Amino acid sequence: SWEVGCGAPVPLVKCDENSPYRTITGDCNNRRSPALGAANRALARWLPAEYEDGLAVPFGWTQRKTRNGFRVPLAREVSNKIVGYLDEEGVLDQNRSLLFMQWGQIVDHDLDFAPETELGSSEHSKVQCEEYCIQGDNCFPIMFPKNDPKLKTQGKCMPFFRAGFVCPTPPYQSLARDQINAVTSFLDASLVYGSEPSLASRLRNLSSPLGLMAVNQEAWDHGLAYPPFNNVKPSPCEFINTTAHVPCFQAGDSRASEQILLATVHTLLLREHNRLARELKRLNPHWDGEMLYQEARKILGAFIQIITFRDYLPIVLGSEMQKWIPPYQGYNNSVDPRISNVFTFAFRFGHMEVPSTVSRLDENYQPWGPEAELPLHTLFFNTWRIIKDGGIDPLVRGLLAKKSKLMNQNKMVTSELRNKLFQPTHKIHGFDLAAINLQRCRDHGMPGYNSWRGFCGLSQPKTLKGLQAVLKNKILAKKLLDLYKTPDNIDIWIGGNAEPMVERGRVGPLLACLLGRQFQQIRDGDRFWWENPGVFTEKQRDSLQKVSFSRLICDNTHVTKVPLHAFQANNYPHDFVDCSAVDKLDLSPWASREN
Ligand code: HEM
Ligand SMILES: *[C@@H]1O[C@H](CO)[C@@H](O[C@@H]2O[C@H](CO)[C@@H](O)[C@H](O)[C@H]2NC(C)=O)[C@H](O)[C@H]1NC(C)=O
Ligand SMILES: *[C@@H]1O[C@H](CO)[C@@H](O)[C@H](O)[C@H]1NC(C)=O
Ligand SMILES: *[C@@H]1O[C@H](CO)[C@@H](O)[C@H](O)[C@H]1NC(C)=O
Ligand SMILES: *[C@@H]1O[C@H](CO)[C@@H](O)[C@H](O)[C@H]1NC(C)=O
Ligand SMILES: O=N[O-]
Ligand SMILES: [Ca+2]
Ligand code: NA
Ligand code: NA
Repeated sequence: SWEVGCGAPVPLVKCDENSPYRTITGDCNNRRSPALGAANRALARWLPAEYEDGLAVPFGWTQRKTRNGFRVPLAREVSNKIVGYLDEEGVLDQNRSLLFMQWGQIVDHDLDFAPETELGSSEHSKVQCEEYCIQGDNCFPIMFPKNDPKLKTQGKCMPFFRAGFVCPTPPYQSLARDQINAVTSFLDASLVYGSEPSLASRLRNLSSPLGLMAVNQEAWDHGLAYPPFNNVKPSPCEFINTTAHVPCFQAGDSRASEQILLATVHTLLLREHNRLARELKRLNPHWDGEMLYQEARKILGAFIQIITFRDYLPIVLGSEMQKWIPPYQGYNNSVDPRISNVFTFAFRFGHMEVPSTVSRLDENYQPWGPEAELPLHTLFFNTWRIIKDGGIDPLVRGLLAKKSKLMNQNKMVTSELRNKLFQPTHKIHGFDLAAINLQRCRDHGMPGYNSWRGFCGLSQPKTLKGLQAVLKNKILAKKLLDLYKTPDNIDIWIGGNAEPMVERGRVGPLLACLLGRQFQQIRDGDRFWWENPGVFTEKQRDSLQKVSFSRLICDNTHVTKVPLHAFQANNYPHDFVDCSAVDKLDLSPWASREN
């Protein structure tokens, strides 16, 4: 590094070296370096940051500053020319359920968050950014190109605030700026429990010694729990329907209500903790609240790791799974567990897997009611459609029986995200997630497409003809090179996602390498990885081996018809069985005769 020891929140970290449980922060996982993978630290840099000043200024900031002798294109122009499409017909993934998309977003939220600069206080600064489109300090607005329809309806820009960074802010260091990871790098259910002590405590039911998570007191789903409401104002979930007045959920991760299927899977996970905490209390009436909370927590962390490494990563990485994530050979304390800055963009492949609609299905997997299918844009920050329109069950059936979107070089990101995104504090369904992704690549100082190709041992196309061959597409390579005059300048998010998918996978060679390395490291560099000797007993592991998403549904909803392989495209009733035919988590090996 340029100057080490610039980590302000490094201290106040006590390591009980015999504790059988993870910290909330992720401190004390690595014994020799105890901050490694802990929250509220710098994202790791796999390659030096690239900024137009070599330190923090993002490419695209200064009109008269080139990248490699060319102007970088406007993020929104890249979005309009390359990313957008009109026809949703034929865009669905014939072999991935909608759950495939949704598990991706859940795993992402466990691993990484780079919060926008902390400028919540009411200020003319928001006005200078949103109203006047003035680029300065944290405001780095997404300017509309000529002939952008949004010019006619929304003004000259979309507001965009720079990501927060480590080390004091105005006293910025002379090392290049590093954005923060606000959650734990470990795959540890931090999205359920939180990554900070305050929130972890607020989420818990301390009113009784049962090791329960707090549940909603104002609303229930046929006797099953909802998460508590976030009772701080203003609330974006209230803002999208001021008649319903249904706030956002409060969970371990601040983004839990961003869309209704994310809030859905959070509700399943919360329910599973309290189900585990109740069953643990029955098997061990002696155990106190703290031990019931910790033991349920450790079980839920192991469930998330198994679904992710056994069911999810193999059908993302396809042929490349074995090359980057070979069979576990145990905990390696030399491995860096930190999430990389580049991974936070590589894992944004899910955005091209989001389809244009969400469905509510009844017990026969037929349309639930007469508004059963809803445009996705109406479901950002939407809790009221869960609380007041049928609970979780209909949305869970949609997750099983509907398909993910397939990424397509011609049809990359649905207009529901590309033109109609709602951002809290922006009060309009008018934002562009693709343009935001590209602006954020530049904000975070990302090296370009060919730097990452090099990193991954892959060819670095220099010509139109070279880029055609790597993308296997003539027209997409021409459109990219018309905006970015050299492949060296292509932003990693659009470059990575433009590559044709590997055999049996859903990402191309570059993303398979960036994702594969990151997931290898979070497994190998985790002292509390479930399969690491000593973390669980052998008998605990033979039990954990039989977890499944279908089982999580069976145990936490009144859905009684599930598929055996919940990530593949499943149709009702042919691919569906009764819950009785799905393996159970045998909790008999957590029976502690402790006398
Ligand atoms: C309807 C579904 C989804 C919505 C509405 C959504 C929305 C967003 C938004 C608004 C951001 C922040 C953009 C920024 O300011 O830079 C974001 C970031 C991100 N999204 Fe998505 N997304 C969705 C699905 C997914 C999926 C399916 C995945 C993965 C499979 C994913 C992975 C990510 C990641 C990794 C980030 C960066 C998180 C970080 O800060 O470290 N998203 N998403
Ligand atoms: C705001 O949410 C309300 C409250 O759920 C929605 O209305 C319910 O929805 C329809 C009427 O449009 C009926 O099926 C229910 O009987 C309504 N209940 C109440 C209290 O009115 C309303 O549609 C939502 N509005 C918007 C603009 O999203
Ligand atoms: C906490 O647990 C008690 C006893 O089980 C229950 O009655 C109460 O509603 C719970 N509180 C919250 C906020 O979840
Ligand atoms: C542990 O990780 C280091 C880091 O590069 C690696 O070189 C080494 O071979 C690994 N050893 C074991 C036994 O896992
Ligand atoms: C569908 O995907 C699964 C993995 O989820 C795979 O084993 C199966 O062969 C695929 N089926 C088809 C028809 O492509
Ligand atoms: O999940 N996005 O805020
Ligand atoms: Ca985590
Ligand atoms: Na809090
Ligand atoms: Na969000």
